[PDB]
Amino acid sequence: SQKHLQINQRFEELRLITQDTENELKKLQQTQEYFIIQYQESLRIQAQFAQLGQLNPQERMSRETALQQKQVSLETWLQREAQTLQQYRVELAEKHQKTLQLLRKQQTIILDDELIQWKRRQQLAGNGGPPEGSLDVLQSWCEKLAEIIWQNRQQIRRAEHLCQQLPIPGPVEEMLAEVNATITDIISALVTSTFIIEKQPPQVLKTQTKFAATVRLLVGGKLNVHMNPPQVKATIISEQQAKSLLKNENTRNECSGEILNNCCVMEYHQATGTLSAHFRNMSLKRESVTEEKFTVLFESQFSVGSNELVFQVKTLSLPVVVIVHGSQDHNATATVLWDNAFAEPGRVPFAVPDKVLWPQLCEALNMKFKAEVQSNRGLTKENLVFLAQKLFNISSNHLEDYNSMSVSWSQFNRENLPGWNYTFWQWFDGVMEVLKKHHKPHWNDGAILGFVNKQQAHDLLINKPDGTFLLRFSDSEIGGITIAWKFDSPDRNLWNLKPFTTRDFSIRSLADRLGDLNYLIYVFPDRPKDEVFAKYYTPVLAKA
Amino acid sequence: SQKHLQINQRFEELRLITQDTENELKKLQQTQEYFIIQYQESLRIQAQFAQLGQLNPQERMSRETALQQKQVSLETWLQREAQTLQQYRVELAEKHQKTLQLLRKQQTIILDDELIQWKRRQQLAGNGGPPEGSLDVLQSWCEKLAEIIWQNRQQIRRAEHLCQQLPIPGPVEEMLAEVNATITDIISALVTSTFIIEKQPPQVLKTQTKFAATVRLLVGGKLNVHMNPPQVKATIISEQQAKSLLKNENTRNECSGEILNNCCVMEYHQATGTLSAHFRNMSLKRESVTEEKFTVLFESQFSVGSNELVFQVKTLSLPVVVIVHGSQDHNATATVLWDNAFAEPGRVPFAVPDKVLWPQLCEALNMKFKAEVQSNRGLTKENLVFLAQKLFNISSNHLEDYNSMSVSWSQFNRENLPGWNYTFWQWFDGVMEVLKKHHKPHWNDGAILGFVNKQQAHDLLINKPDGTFLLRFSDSEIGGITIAWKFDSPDRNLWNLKPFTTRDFSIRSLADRLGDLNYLIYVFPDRPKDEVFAKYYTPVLAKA
Repeated sequence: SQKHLQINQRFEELRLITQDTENELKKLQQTQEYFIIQYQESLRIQAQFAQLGQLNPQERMSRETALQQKQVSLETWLQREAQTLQQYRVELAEKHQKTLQLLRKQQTIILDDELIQWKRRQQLAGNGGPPEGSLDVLQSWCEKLAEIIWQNRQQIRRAEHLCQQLPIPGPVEEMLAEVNATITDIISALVTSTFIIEKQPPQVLKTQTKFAATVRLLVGGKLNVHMNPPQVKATIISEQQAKSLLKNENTRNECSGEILNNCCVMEYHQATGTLSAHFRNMSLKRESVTEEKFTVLFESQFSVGSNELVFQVKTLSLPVVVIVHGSQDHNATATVLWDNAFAEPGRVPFAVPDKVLWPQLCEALNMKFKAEVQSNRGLTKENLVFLAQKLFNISSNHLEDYNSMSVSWSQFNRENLPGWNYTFWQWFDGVMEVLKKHHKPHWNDGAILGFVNKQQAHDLLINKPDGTFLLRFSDSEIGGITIAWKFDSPDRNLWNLKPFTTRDFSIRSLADRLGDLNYLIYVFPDRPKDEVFAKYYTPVLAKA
Repeated sequence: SQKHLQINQRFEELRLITQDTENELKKLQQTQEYFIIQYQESLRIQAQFAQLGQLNPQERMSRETALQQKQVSLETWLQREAQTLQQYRVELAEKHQKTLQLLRKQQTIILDDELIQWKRRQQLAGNGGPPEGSLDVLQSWCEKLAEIIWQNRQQIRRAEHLCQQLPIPGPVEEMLAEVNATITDIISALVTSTFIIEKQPPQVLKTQTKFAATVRLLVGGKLNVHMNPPQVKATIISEQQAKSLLKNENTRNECSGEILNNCCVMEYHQATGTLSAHFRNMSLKRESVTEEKFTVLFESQFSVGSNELVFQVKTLSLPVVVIVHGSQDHNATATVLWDNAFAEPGRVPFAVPDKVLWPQLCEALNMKFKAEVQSNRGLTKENLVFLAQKLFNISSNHLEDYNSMSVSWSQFNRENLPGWNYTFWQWFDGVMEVLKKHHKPHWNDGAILGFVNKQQAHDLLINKPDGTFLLRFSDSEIGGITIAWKFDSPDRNLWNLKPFTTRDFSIRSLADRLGDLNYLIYVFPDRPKDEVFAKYYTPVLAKA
């Protein structure tokens, strides 16, 4: 790693720049401490004038002398060191000005690039993108950040203590107040933005279903919150409300969503430093219902340090679709897909696009596809087209054509496809559903060609040996696969039988179904049937 | 170490007893969490009765059935587990009852024996007793204590959270409130009694003199105070007032002593865990003055943990004698001596004895003597007697006689000794003073016999060779040594010359003074002069 082993320096600079500011602070405080006993040694040999009243002749005239002379030297040191004391003080305040600037840099890079990114990594994991990865790498980052910021805090707080104990009419009250002004901005940043959802709630949940979330606070380790673990409170909130929550005009109470059976205590795992909070059993109650976005809000409150600073952290869950149904996991699961894929960075809670360029839908589709069917046999160059053709209802036969096209939400899952009484997503969903339902092996196995129309089925087979067939996703019927084969006295309606859905496949399996049919001789490319299915045929204590 | 490597177990028991109470706590909270979703599964299949209103014929009569049956079983589990939940709850409360009892034991041993003892070790160090030793061994103790008490704190605080979230009319509110009642008593103990003076202020100080103290808080390491270091405020207070401060009837403000130039911020040394506070430059202002005890009070305030508990620690300095003088370090230094030696454990601030049995004054005298003259040539059996005879003004010639005698303060430093116009302490003081002033080497060296009266001088020498002499502490004169020798035409007033004090020994040294006199031939026991002083004669670029 390069860009990471860059912040490991930006840190150890911060370490040493921080490690010398209290090296100044300390001696600059020896200064004060000494200067103060001089201020006083002065006052001492001064009220010594008011006490020369016990006065011999020559000698207590002539010690007015040694006294006045010891002042002339003192008041000189005292005046001379006053400006030493003011200067050093300024030096050190603009030294903080400096360490902070670099710290605001690190903070920014950590929080706005690193975390934002691990966050989207998660978001895309929603549509079965690659796993976020362990938070551990960022925590180290953040506690390292919290450690070095919180020092510099107690550092200028000692500086206060000094200046507020020996006033020095100067530019210092400002610099101090300005420097103390930015260090509080840098903490609220740190604290709030590090209160994050580790394990995200189920994106499509149904009323009364046990689900979980794990929220953690990365800084909780260092600046000391573990000391008495705060309660984090879950509360389900509408999209409309998440908008109101952000531009802080609430009535911090309402929650277009209503109660859910869990709201738990945080818990520190010593020797990981992870201040987790696992909600391992929550529950729900209370232009469509299927397009209704809700978000689970996680709020917690607590004080940092011995006490002074006290915060209320808030964090919104990725969006969620609540379904009181039989099941339309399917329609919701789209509005979720589209949200996870296309969310703009910092969109005001649930601002999704309305249209999207085909090749971006493509990588969403593909990602969810592979994740769902659990193969890395993705939607190949051709596959993407079969789709583009289906979705767009146009002939254009090679992909790069669509690069500039645009799909509305409504052309994805509002408008039903030309032939049919289902949407594009409906179709594509039913594909992933039957596939991951019965035919998972058969996919990376290669057995089900799938993304082909009656015509392509017709061409790819006509000149092939007798019994050559393929498996094709039936637009024919609501989520199935038709078997098209070819035997020689065929037709322009050449041999293909009517679709099998999940029903058929439960009552009896495809591999078996294929194995009973004699005309079906080998699976498209050339390879014989037994070969590609005999693994999956069902036996008994049976015969020849 | 045996009695110490006993608490290292009593600790690791506490560790494991504590380490399993949250093992119960945790599962006893899985229980609750589950039981709660059952309470709810019950309510679920209950409002299912109010919703059978969509009711076919036979089948929604005959599902009133499966419903009532699913309750009969639920309500049974629910009743049955409620008592499981109540019982475990009690088990764990009386399990804390248990860990705390053992912890109150450890605490007690640590604080009241160990610390009290290291404390007296220090107090006696006042009279030059052996050094306290490093606090480090006790801190480990105390943070180990603070660590294991503070867990058990967050532990029952989780128990609250549970019972205060699922009420259970029972014996538990008590046990919890009783158990929580003792754990707060055990902390105030811990916090307050571990705020201690590491380096004690100078026991006899004069107005406007730079002095220092170091106060530390042993728990500051673990339970988290370092997080923003508190200010500790020094304030000089009378004996009279220390009495009022204890039986809390102050007007927390007054201080029969008045200001002193210092009041500083605490400071954590990471990787020692020591939360020190060094006052490395304070300063004083404002039936005798020489018997006036004052104490330096150190007070500090702060909150432990995230915040909840907040304390004000107080700690009193060993007593102090303020002198606005030329110098009577001497009289003060006695009233300090007698205070450090004889202080009863837990005396209401400055309750000193009035009389004391000789042999205990003896070990005080001896201790200070060796410390002061910096030799481990102590007051020998005989020496102690020479004194006892001097102090008591009686003939009794061997020590064990005095074992039962008693010396009043007034017979120590009020009544002047029979012959003289000085007290007993005055004498003994001036002995240590000239000794550590000029003759430190000569003491362990053996050169000055010292604790002998004119008569003993007379006997020990009469039959010795011509020029045999000794050095004898002159009651003769205010803080000196007379040289008694013997030459053969002598007298019953046999050869001894008048005392030399500090004056004489400055203007010219004893060794030199002895080396000029020819009649002085060898130093008592037998050994020749040059032998025992030629080390210490003064040269020049001189001759034969």
